[PDB]
Amino acid sequence: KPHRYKPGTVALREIRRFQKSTELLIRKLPFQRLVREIAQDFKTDLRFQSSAIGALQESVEAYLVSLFEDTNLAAIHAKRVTIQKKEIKLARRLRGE
Amino acid sequence: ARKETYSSYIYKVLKQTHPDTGISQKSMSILNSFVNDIFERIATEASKLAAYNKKSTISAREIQTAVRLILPGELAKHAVSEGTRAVTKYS
Amino acid sequence: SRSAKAGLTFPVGRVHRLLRRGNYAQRIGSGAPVYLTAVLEYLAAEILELAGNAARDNKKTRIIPRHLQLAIRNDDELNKLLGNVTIAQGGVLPNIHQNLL
Amino acid sequence: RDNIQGITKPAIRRLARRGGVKRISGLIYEEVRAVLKSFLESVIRDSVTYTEHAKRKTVTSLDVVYALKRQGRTLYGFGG
DNA sequence: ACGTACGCGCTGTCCCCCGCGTTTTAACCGCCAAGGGGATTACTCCCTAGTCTCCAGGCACGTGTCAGATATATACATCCTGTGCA
DNA sequence: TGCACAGGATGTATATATCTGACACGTGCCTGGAGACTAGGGAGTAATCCCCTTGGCGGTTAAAACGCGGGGGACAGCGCGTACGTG
Repeated sequence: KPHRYKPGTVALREIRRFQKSTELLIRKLPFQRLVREIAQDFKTDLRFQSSAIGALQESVEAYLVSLFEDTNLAAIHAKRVTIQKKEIKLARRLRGE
Repeated sequence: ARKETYSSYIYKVLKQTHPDTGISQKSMSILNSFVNDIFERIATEASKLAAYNKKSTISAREIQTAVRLILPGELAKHAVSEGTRAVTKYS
Repeated sequence: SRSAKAGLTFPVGRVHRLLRRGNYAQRIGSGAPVYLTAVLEYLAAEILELAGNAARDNKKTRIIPRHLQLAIRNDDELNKLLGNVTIAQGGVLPNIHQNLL
Repeated sequence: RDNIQGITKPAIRRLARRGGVKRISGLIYEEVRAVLKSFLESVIRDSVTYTEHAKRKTVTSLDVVYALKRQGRTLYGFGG
């Protein structure tokens, strides 16, 4: 007799788990090589401090959280629980972008 | 080298309001960014409002109408009342 | 100083000199830094008492940025005053939708 | 070479859990990855602008905070 | 790898706002001429603060000291083993 | 021969000395606090004139308001399967 959860249970406790945590969900090294990758073709041989990387990752994380909340309400307006690409284009375009 | 912050003033108003709860350093930096931002808000609104009246003098009138225009009526009402109370008590 | 005789905490000379060297106008009045320290002292006292009670709610004697985040976002005038301000290490509000339940 | 794929799919799933999303489709990671790809250019380009104006070879926290100052975002915390 | 259940396609329903004809009202004009107060321009004092100046002092910085977390003796405390017995 | 017993060989929470970290207190050089001279920018006033009103009759027109027919499109019910939930 295996013990399995029904679909829709672990997402709620993942919301309860991650919504109580203030930690960053993106690792430092792929964001480091990504920031250096975008910084490669703009100005060659640049340097980055130990600071000012968790600021970009922090504003990217919180701005993406607010974008997922507005897109989540946009998917709520469509009377379903799934997020779609047209919800991201709708909630992205209606914010003035 | 020297730097300027509002640590002792926020600690003193902290001792005036609730002298039990302490403040972390990061939230003190957030409050420093808050006062440093609203200083540029009322200062810039006083500069543009002084530029609109074709005058080169910034007085407490520009700070009064500037606070009355950039804030909601509760914060501008009590800030205008306490500000005029401190200014008229000062003079 | 003139802050103690007027009932102020923030200094008047630093704000007056900052308004002098801040390139705002040619003439600067004497009651404008007193008014500015009054408004900044009342607002900073408001954030200190709201973040102080927000720290009193979670039974902690230290103010984390989450207490200031909930203290600002839970107030209507602070959310209307600062709607674009991003607070680091403050988290979000526990907003759970009804239709997802 | 292709550091845009360093952001994992469970990372976007956890960021969807932070936003209150229950079920996630397939193109959400690609669309969110594209929005992040435009966002890092949109901030990082101004960072190279202020770094080039500042006559410096190293980007500081004041460059990022002052870079987000003119865009109305006003990022507090580090380097305020 | 399994799985199951909600997005999606399809079908029946019904109802609500568009198209158009008929009713009702808002506004411009003629009469019949009058003033009115508020920003504008010009003029005229008057006095608050820029500027220069010197005297004082106070908050960033260095150090003292306890709060909290940490690693380790220690006085028993439970299996194991000789070990003597009925 | 089956059996209880006295002491050792390992554990284990318990109490004690020790290691960071942050609050609290004692200074002194770049800040403020304050006194006096200048003066031009701010407070006050004298016409002014100029577009902006004051109150309401009628006649007529173009715009606003009402009313019904119904057609097509919003909307409920329901089966499918594959696409993400869960392990």
